[PDB]
Amino acid sequence: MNCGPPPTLSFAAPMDITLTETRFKTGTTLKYTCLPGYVRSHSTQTLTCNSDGEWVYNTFCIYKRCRHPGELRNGQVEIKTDLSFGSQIEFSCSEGFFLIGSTTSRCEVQDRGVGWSHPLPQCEILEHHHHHH
Repeated sequence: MNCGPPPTLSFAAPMDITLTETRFKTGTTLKYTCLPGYVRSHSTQTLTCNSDGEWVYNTFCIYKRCRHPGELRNGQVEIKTDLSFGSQIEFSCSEGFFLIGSTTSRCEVQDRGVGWSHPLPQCEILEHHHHHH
């Protein structure tokens, strides 16, 4: 008695287990990894044949990024992690300006859909200038 060929997990992806097999019986256990974008949810990552007719398991890794704060006028938001919950993103005010507001920005989550705390800061010109006599 097998659980049937392992389905497709949109909330993960194969990591090993030579797919040269067809059955795995109960008690068996796969690997599976979590694509780039999942956050606070790490607690497991295995598919075991249960006594239901398929593979049971937890929702390890949960995809929930934060909407891009947008373009930093007179600046360059330090983005890279696609804004995955549980991250900090700095900023950078161009030459004739400096950073003010919060050089850091943490990715938070509220209810269900992630909830930014603060976006772009404030880029204001310095107190020194030589473009005019």
